[PDB]
Amino acid sequence: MNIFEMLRIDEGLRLKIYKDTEGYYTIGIGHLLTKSPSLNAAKSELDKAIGRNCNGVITKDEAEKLFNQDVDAAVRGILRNAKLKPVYDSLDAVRRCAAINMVFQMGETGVAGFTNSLRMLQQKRWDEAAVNLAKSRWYNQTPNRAKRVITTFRTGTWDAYKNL
Repeated sequence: MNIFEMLRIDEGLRLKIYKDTEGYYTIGIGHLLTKSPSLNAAKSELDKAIGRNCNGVITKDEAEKLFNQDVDAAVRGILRNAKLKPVYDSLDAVRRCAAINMVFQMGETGVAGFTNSLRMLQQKRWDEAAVNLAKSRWYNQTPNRAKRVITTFRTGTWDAYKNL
């Protein structure tokens, strides 16, 4: 397992515009297009992102390219953020994937707000971090995915993704 396989499991792959768990227009492997309720706005963002007139549909190669861009952006968001970078740098490789997953789902600013969880992660207090991470809208709204990401932080293993 690696971060691409992990997020591919958590986000799926859809080649036509869909709504994500929050009702926002999305495509591919969890690529958010817009929070606007307008499908036309989402189609415009799609064409801008892909560089052609897509009419709401993309290829698997195009989805994978967006996904590469989005993972890269999540990692860069972590490295540029003064709250996130030291915690990330402190982690092992498996737990770094859990961090990237959170930033991919909720964005850099959102994750940087998890102040107490971040401290517990930096201190390697894994069970405490796991309990704190679950005290969140994130966990309550997407509990199966949050449970997988939290188990990954708790254990430093891929056990939550191995059954799938």
